[PDB]
Parts: sequence; structure tokens; C-alpha cells
Amino acid sequence: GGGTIRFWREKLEGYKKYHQIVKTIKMVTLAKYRQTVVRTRVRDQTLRYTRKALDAKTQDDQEVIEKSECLLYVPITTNRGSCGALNTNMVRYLQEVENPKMTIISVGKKALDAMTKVFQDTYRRTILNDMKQAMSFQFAAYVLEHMNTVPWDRAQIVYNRYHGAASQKLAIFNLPKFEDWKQKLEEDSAGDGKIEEDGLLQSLPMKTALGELEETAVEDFYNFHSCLAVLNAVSENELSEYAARIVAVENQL
Amino acid sequence: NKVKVPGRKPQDEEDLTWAEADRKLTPEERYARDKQMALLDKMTSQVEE
Amino acid sequence: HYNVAMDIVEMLTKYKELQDIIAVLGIDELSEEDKLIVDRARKVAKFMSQPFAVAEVFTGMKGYYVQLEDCVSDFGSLLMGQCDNIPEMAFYMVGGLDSVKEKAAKMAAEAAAMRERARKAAEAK
Amino acid sequence: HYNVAMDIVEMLTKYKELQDIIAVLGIDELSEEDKLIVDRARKVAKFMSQPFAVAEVFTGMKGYYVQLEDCVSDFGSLLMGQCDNIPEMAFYMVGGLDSVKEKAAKMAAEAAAMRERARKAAEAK
Amino acid sequence: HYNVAMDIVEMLTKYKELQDIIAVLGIDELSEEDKLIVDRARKVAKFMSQPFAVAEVFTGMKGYYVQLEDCVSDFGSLLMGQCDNIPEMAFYMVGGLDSVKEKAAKMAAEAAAMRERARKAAEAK
Amino acid sequence: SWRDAGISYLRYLSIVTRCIHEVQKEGPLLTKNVRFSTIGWKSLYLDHGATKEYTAIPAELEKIPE
Amino acid sequence: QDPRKFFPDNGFRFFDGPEDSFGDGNIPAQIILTLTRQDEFILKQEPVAAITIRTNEGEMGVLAGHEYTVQQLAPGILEVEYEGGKKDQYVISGGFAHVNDTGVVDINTVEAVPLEEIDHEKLAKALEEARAKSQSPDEAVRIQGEIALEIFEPLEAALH
Amino acid sequence: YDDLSKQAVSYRQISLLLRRPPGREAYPGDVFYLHSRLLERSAMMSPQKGSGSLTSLPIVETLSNDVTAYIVTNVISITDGQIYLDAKLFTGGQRPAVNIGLSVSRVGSSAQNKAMKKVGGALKMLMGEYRKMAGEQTSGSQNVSPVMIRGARCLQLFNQKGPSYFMDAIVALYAVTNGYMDDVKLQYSKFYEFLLLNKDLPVLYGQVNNKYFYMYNKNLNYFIRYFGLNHEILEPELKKYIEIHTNLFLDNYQSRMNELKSDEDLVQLKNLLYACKRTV
Amino acid sequence: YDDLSKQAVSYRQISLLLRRPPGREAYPGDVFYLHSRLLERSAMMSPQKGSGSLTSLPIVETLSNDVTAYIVTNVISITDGQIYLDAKLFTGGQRPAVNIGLSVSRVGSSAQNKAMKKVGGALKMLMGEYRKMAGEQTSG
Repeated sequence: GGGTIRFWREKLEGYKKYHQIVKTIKMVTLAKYRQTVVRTRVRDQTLRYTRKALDAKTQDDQEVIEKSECLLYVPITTNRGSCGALNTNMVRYLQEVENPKMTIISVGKKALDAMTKVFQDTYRRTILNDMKQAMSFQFAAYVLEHMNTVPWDRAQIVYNRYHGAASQKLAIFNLPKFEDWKQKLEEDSAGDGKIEEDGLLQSLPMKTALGELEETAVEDFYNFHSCLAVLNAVSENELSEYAARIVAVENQL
Repeated sequence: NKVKVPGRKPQDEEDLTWAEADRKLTPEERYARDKQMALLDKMTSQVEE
Repeated sequence: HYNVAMDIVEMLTKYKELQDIIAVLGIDELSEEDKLIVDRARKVAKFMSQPFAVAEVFTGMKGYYVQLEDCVSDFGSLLMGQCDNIPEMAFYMVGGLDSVKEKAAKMAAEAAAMRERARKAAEAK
Repeated sequence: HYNVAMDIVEMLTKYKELQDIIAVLGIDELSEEDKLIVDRARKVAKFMSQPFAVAEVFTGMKGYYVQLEDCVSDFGSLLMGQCDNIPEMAFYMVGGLDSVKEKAAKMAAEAAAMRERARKAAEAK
Repeated sequence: HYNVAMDIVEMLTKYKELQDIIAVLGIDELSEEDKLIVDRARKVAKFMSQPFAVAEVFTGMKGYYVQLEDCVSDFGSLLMGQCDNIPEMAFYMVGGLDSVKEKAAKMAAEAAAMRERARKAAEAK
Repeated sequence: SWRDAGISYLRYLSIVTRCIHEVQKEGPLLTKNVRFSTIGWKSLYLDHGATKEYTAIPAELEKIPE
Repeated sequence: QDPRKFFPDNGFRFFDGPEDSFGDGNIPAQIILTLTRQDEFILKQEPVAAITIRTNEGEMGVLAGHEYTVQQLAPGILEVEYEGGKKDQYVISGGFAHVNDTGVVDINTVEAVPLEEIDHEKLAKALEEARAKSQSPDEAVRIQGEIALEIFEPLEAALH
Repeated sequence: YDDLSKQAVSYRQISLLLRRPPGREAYPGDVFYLHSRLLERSAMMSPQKGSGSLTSLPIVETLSNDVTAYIVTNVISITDGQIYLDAKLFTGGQRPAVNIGLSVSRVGSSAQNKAMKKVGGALKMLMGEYRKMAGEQTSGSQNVSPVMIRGARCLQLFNQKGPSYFMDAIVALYAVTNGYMDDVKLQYSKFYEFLLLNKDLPVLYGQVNNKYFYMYNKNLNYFIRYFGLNHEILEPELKKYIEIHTNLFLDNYQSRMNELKSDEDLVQLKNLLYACKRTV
Repeated sequence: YDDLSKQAVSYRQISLLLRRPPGREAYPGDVFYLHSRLLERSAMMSPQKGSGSLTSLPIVETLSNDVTAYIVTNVISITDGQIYLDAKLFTGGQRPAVNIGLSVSRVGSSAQNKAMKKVGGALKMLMGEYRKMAGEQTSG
């Protein structure tokens, strides 16, 4: 049993090595996680007013596909793995919702191989932020400059929501188009302000004041709040990445 | 349309993987190739210039 | 029957090579092709299981007698991707793709009845 | 001679310790200073190959007699980065340092050849 | 004696789990119920530290031969929480609840004397 | 002005933010803000098998997308 | 196939925004000010007596029950006066300020740093750099000079 | 010599029943000298002794793909080379399931043919380079190296059931080594060979400009064997047969194959290519 | 002693040729007692016995870093500590290539000098942490 005992010796030493390498992954992950947990104390404030603008009632899918001509989707994925089922469930939701008039510009290296192989033509490209520096307003603006290439009608950003260290669910931002949103603004600012969906905030004084506001300023208002939405989505998915990696590493251990 | 998995059958895509080859050494080989082609393209540039 | 058996054995040899990864990291760290091969080899392995009339005492099911011509078409459908919407568990301990589709209908029915049941329990709650 | 030998032994030790990492993480998870010694050890590993006159039947290439001074002024150069611009495969299965730059010029020529033939194939069709 | 010992084993198991959570998340992540048993487990672990009449000459501190029923009543108090105001370090290297309280009083008197020294040393100047 | 030059209001705000991060004092705040101003990202799209830089929108702010 | 196993939450819902009431009562005495940079806030619903803002139209003052208005912030400085008579000044980079009739001011900006963390010394060198960029005839550099000067001039006037 | 393990079990039985002392794995110990006596009698005899010969292909069964057993090491010690057949590859599809990393030959060019020296020296380089890359799940589908192409097509040609004639092997490998068979897909590499050897495409479609070089005659084997492929009289006719065969394939056959969508027709083309992989 | 593994091979040769009953690794039973006849003669004598002393540094070669071997197990069971050299560290420029965790001295401080206790105790309180830190950090 010479070959057999040497085989098991090799596997044993290989696993003793691989174990401490995975522990190194864990420690680096905590070194990058504790920096980000500071955000959790200072969380859920930057779109507190923005919801009042970009939120609407939960519109059905079958109606918006008929209303629209070219939808858009933005799944926010990661650059490095050992995360979990985040990327895979993010793909499962898109094939769950898949339809003819869609387009995908993702974020992260892991949607590069997946999206092109599952969604052949709708997927176009991606964006890659090497995470040596935190994410920037200019980075979210660079994403807006990519999205503006498309004449999209509704942009569904998809990301992961850090409910807790043990729960990283999905979450979406349904962004209407500017030219449709301005008309919905005028239509709702005309009639009396009655909330058409529970849990929604009334915004009639806002939809009057924005109607009073000039063109370029409202364009910048829209681009600005969408930039903050994008940046908050990426930040929440970063925190969910660093919260799910520790689980998908301790289970490996 | 789901996935064009490679296989032995003709309808499936071409499988250029080899079982005898080892996956463990593949990343170092990939980096080796990606560096070698950069060095060759730079040597070509130096010779042309 | 020859080519099908050869391709099944090859698929399972690949599933075995991928076990060394799946046991360590997970299915989420595999390429789309790899995890499709995994999700299909698992289906083949569960379909290979079946009950026998002798072991009715244990599996609690009547035993089936699969004819060769109906044995080859089922593997060919499971090999060419002709049946991938069916889940993995519909292949466990059954005989014949008709029995598969029956069991899958039964499980879909039961799952929907559980969803209406939980809906009514939530409305009453 | 002694110091170059012991530095190469220590480097190939680290080289093993870094296959132990690259097999798991990837080359991207290492500093540029570490990638440097990775490339240097991979180049010493490929350079220490050599054809023999006895292997003319198998290799199909003539053996090379390497002198000690040439066998030290090439290891020390590759040890202190004096030749890092030279590619990797130019070290594979050659003798002294003069054969290296010859082989690298050759591979540059046979790469430009395939490039321009691809260009003329694209022009034709 | 059995139920108390099994409750201490449950406590220390939960404390190992919460210590593996604290090293990942942090003590501030834990609820108010968890930090209470993390305190009681730390108190238990420090109370296990006992001196020895063998080494009484070597280290100087006395040794304590503590009975069985008294020890069970001590751990039952420390488990039912009716002795929680005592700090952690008071249980370090002692034996018996009736004996630790003298050390707790000594520590409180020492801290009060250091306060009375510092206040008057600052008021004189 | 910079409006009809072709740059966006968001690029304008990022230029202002970059300037503020330049002129501000050295300290922990600057240590935080160099992260919120440094450019290191890229873009790629997948060819039939290979990766290619989608250079239609550059990351640098002095240029203009086309 | 499973009928829609997933049901992702609307991420807007997790926030708790104001409820703009048309007002059937009196005004509070102090504004509830919330100020936010990119993602993290600096001030979360703090009582404030008054706040003075810079805009393209000019400079404005905001008090309790101020008229509901929204407008661009021009890249400059900001002044905040709390109820205790103190003051706090913050350099900003644009943004939008929303003033509710109830007395709840939500400000979103791209950057926020106090004046204390900036020196006129390092600012001085960049001035003539911006001037050289403005004078250098080039569409890519002239606008950059103009913008850097646009942000430096309020700073040069505020430090002085 | 079919299984020598059963001759070592028999020699052990003999010696132990005759009360010889056992040894490692209960063998008497001189079973190395036994197989040495058996196998050193193999030789290529001197011209003084007629230039006769006897080749030997002993066979030894293996357990769990180990090369550490006693008799296995004792016979690897004796025999020149070895043809290692891996159960992981037999079960993994390829037949003959030769493992090239563990199978070598200690004679080399001196045994094989002038026409095979120049092909084997290219295939050794090609397979040594493909061994380093083939671990990669192919991502650069169009950026695949020519080595990544030629190696995979060469493995397709390695898939067989029965023996292949020398002329029928060289002319099929030349196209690989020179890259004529790169536009086709992997799966049709053997139907290609079938048409190359049994359905002469330029002879059928009238594109006959070659004066002599055609695969129907089957007596060109000896001229190839003698003169070699890198010769003035055989190189150009060879290229002006293979490039036309490739073009006719890529035009008439590849297109029709890629136009198949039905399941009946795809199963029929499946079984056709497996039959071609067996018979060719 | 350079070395005892060959002394044990010689004792094996002797015992097998004289037909003594063999045991693990073809050694007899009393090869532990053989090495105990030798190493136990090392001692720190009494002040009634001149206070002389015999120290011992028996060398024993391992194979593929095995310590479950019979002779290695025995001499470790006999000796008052051990030193363990490693080839993975000898090659990595670490010479002498000890492994400080596997190397043990049950004589911790009673041998050390007054100037040495503080120093070695600081190096212990430095290296026990140096391993927990160096092991978790990356290569880069």
C-alpha cells in the first residue's frame, strides 16, 4: 500500500495547506469587512427623499412590456468569488423574468462568462471596479454614461440587500425613463394628490415645484438622484459580498 | 438557447478540454501565456521601431 | 443503446471529476456548462434508482418492469436535453418517463396545494 | 557560485509555496514583487532544461556543452533581473545565454510571420 | 449536580459559538440576552481557576478545599443570576462563593483607597 | 461654457469634488477622500471568446464620450 | 418550471421619508436638518435654527416653515446655525436641497468637508494653475481651468 | 503474453506448495529473475545470426491504476517501454485509453519510419504544448491557439476501435499538423477522415489536377514510407490534394451538417459519427 | 551518535541472523530497551557523586518527515526533548531549519541563565504571536 499511503499523505498535506489558505481568505475578508461595517451604522439615509421621487406603485410586468419598447436590466455582480449563491440567484431571477425587449449591462467579472452564455444577444458588456479604492460618485456617473447609450424605457437595477449578517436578500430599483417620468409628474401634479398604493409617500408639492423648475435643472435632478441610487445599490451589494463571503468560507472550512 | 454545453455529440459544442491535463497548473500556464504574448508583442515593437 | 450508454458513462465520469470541487467549494463556483453537466448527471443518477417488487417492503412502492425500447428512449431524452424542466426529485425511485411526468405533476399539485394552504392559514391568521 | 545556487534554491522553495496559492486563489491575488520572483523561478525552471547529444534520437536536436562561466553569468543575470524582457519559452530546452536571445529573436520572427499571414488572410477574405 | 453540570456545559458551548461569532462580527452585534450568558460563562471560566495547597509555598497564595454541596450551591447561584453584581476578575484564582466575596471586598476597598489617595493628592497641590 | 463643451453635470460635480480633495488638508479625511476620487476601474465586453475594451466612454474626465 | 420562486423587495421601501402635509396647524421652531454626502450622512435629522445656502441664482436663507422649494446648489460653501447660537461651515460640491413645509430640510451633496480641513496655503498654488489652464487655448483644458477657478474663488473669498 | 500476474500467482502457488520461503507480497523473491529470463530472450538478432527478431508485448493487469505493486514494478524494470491504459479514460470516453504521461518508448526515431520521424517530432512538441493548455475550459473560443485546435482534432483521430493503416494515418495527420483541418468543428474530424480515405471528394466532384496522388490506389504507402513526406516529388501533390479535400468538405458537407435541426436527423448524424469513430 | 538508526539496523541484522523473534519493522521487541540501556546512562550526577554529567545528542534520520515510525517514536518517548529539522525550511534559506513547535525542551528555564530567562521568554512571547500573524497574512 505504498502508493495508497502516499496518496493519502498527499491529500492530507494538501488539505492542511488548503485549510490555512482558506483561513487567509477569511482573515483578509474580515479585514475588508470591518472597514465596511462602519457604513451599517450610517446606513439607510441617502435615498430617504429620493424614494419620494423615483418610487411608484408596483406595476405588473405584462403591462410594462407592452407599454415599453426596449427595457433594461443592471445586475450588480462581483469581481471575486467564494461569495455564495448571490451571482447564481441573480441570474435565476433574470431568466425568471426574461423577455424579448430587454438588455443587460452588468457589473463585475462573474457576470461576464455567465451572461454571455445564458443571455446571448441581450447582454452587451459590463463594468469592472478593481476594489483597491471605494466606489465613487464619478463611477456611478460613468455607469450612467454607459446606460445612456441605450434608449431604455425602464431600467431595473438588481442587487443584494444586506438585511443582516445572516440574510442577504435580493433588491431592485425600478427606474422610469426621463421623458416618461416628466409626463407622469405633470399628470400627477394636475390631479389631487391621493396615494395609489399602500406605503407610498405623497409628493404633490414636489411634483408642483419640479414643474416650476427649469429644464436643465430637472435633467440634472434626475441624473443626480439616479446616480445616488446606483451608488447606494453598489455599496449595499459590496456589504452583502463581504457578509456572504464569510459564510461561504466558514462552510468551506 | 439555454446553454450550448460542449459534448461528444455533434449538436453539442466542441470540447477542447483534456482529462490527462491537470486543472491545478492551468492558472499559472494562463499567466505564462498572457505574459509571453505581451513580451513577444513588445519585442516585435522594438524590432520594428 | 451503445452510444447512449457510452455518453452516460462519460457524463458520470465528468460528474465524478467535479465531485472533488463540489464537495469543497460548491456548485456556485462552477462554470455554467459544468453545473449543467452536474444538474444532468444528478438526474441520470436519480433515474438509475428504481424500486423492485422484492423491496416493496422497504421503498413502499410496487416494482416496475422497464422494457428495453422504453429504457433507451428515456435515457436519450435525458441525454439530449429533451427533458430538463423536470426537477431532479421526479427521477428518484421511478420507472419510465411517463411515471416521471406523473410524479412531477403530483409534486407540482402538492406544492401548489401547500401554497394555497399557507395562503389560507395566513389570511385566517 | 554558492550564493547564486542558494538563492535559486530559496526561490524555487517560494515558487512551490506560490503554486500552493495560485492553485487556489489565482495570480491576481499576489503583489507585483511576488509575480516578479514567480516569473524568475519559472524561467530558471525552464532554463535548467538542456538537450543532450545522446538524446538526438528522441529530441531531434543537437546537445550543447555549457561552460561554468557561462553557466553562472546566465543564472546570476536571471536571478537579478538582468534578463526579464526576454520571454519565457526562449529558456525552454537550450544551452547557454547566447542561444536564448537567438531563440527569442526566432520566436519574434515566427510570431510576426503568423501575424502578417493573418492580416493577409483577412485582406483576402 | 447533573442538571447544573449540563447547564454549564450548554452555557460554555453557546459561549464558544458566540466567541466564534464575536471574532467575526463583534460583541456589539450581539443582543442583550447573549451578552448576559457571555458574561456568566466568562465568570464561570474564571471561577474554575483554583489555587493549590501543594504550591502554597511556591506561589504564596492559600489553597481551598471546597466541598461538593457548597460548590453546587455556588454554581447554582451563578447560574440563576443571583450573584451577578460581582465582577469577573474577582472569581480569578479563588474557591467558593463564601470565600470570593472577601476578595471582592478587598478589591473594592483597594479601589476606594486609590480614589481617596488620588483625590487628596490632587487637592493638596 | 462647459455646458455646450459636451461634459455632463455629473462630470462637473466630480471635477469640483476632485479639486476639493486636492486642496484639502492632509489627514484621515483625505485618506477617506482619495478613495472617493481615484480612478482605477475599466470596462470590457466579451467577444466571441475574448475580452475587449469598450472605449466609447472613457473614465477620465477631460475627454468627451462619443 | 416553478412559477416565480423569487420576489425581490423594492429597495426604496426600506427608507422612511417625510410625509408632506399641507398643514392644518402651526410651524415648529427649528428645522429638522438632514445632510448627506455620497452614501453616508453627516447630520441625521438634527434640530437647527437656520441655514444659509449658495445657489446659481445667488445666496438664500432658510428658516422654520420656509416655502417649499427645490433648486441647484452652486459649488461653494455652506453655513449652518444651530439653536445654541453656534455656527458650522461646510465646503460642498453642488447638490440639491429640499425644504419641506413641515420644517424638514433634506440636503444631498457629492462632498462635504469643513473649512477647518482646508488651508489657504495649498489652495494658493492651485489658483495660478487654474488661471494657466484657463488661458491655455484648448477646449479640454480651458473648461477645467474655468471650473477649478469657479470652486477656488468662493474658497479664496471665504478664507479671507 | 496474456496476463503475467496469473503466471506470478502460479509461480507463487508452485513455490509455496513446494515449501519455498515467501517474500514481498508472498512471492518467493526471484520472480524478477523469472520474468528476466523470460524477457531478455527477446532481441533483434545480429546480421551474423540472420538479422532475425522476436518482438514481445507482455500484458499485466493493474488494480486501481497503481504502478506501485511488486510484479508491476518488477516488469516495468525489465520491459523497455509500456502502454499504460487508464480506467479513468476508458470510463471517460476515449478508446484506446492510453495515458501518454505514463506511456513511453525507449527506442524512438530509430524504430519508426523516415515519414514518421518528421511527424512524430512535430506531434511530440504539439502534445507537450497541449498538455499545458488543455486544462483550461475553453473561453477564447475563437482565440484558441492552433495547438489547442490541432491537439483536440488529433485526439479525435486517436479515437478508434480497430487498427488504422499507415498510409491511412499519415495523410490524416498531415492535415492536422499543417492546419488544413482547422475550419471544421471537432466532431466531424473522423467523417472527414472517412471521406479522405473511402469517398474521394475531388475525384467525385471532378477537381482532379493531381497527377498521381490519390488515396484509392493504396500502393503509395511504400513510396511514402521510402521517400518521406518532406520530399520534392510528394509535398506539392499532397498539399494540392488536402486543401481541395478541405474546401470541398467545408462547402458541401459542413454546411449540410450545420443545417440539421430535427431530433431524428441529429440522432442519425450522431450515430453516423460514432460509427465513423469506430470503423475509421 | 551519528546515528542510531544504523545501530538498530545492525541489531536487526544480528537478531535475525541469530533467529531472535522479530517485531515491528522487523526489529525485535527489546530495541526500545536497547536504546534505553544507552540513553539512560546520560545523567546529571549528584554532589555526593562528584557532580559530573553526561549529556547526549543522538541523531536519528527520518524519511519523508515521518515521526510515526517505530524508532522515532521510541527515541522521542525516551529523550528529554527534541530538535526537529525540516527540508522545506533548509531549502528556504532557513538554516538551522528547526520547527520550533515540534521541537520541545521539557527543561525550560532551570538550565537557562539569569540573563537568558527574560530573553528566551520574550522570544517565546514574540514567536507564538509571529506564527499566528505570519500564518494568516498573504504572500504579498
